[PDB]
Amino acid sequence: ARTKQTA
Amino acid sequence: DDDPNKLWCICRQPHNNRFMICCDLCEDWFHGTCVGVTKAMGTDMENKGIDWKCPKCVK
Ligand SMILES: [Zn+2]
Ligand SMILES: [Zn+2]
Repeated sequence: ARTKQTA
Repeated sequence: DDDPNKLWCICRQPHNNRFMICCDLCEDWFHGTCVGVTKAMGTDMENKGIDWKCPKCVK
């Protein structure tokens, strides 16, 4: 599962 | 598609630069909030090569 905005 | 006005997820809302996770079956994106997945949870799955499915794809 790709992720984005994980900072 | 990073379109800031495109509607996503169970909630039918934009990404709004929120944490999102991509279902490994439908390939659509879901806000972590709406599927109960925190950034720490989702990054850990991604790091460990563990696939994740949204609630609709699970059923
Ligand atoms: Zn949502
Ligand atoms: Zn899905």
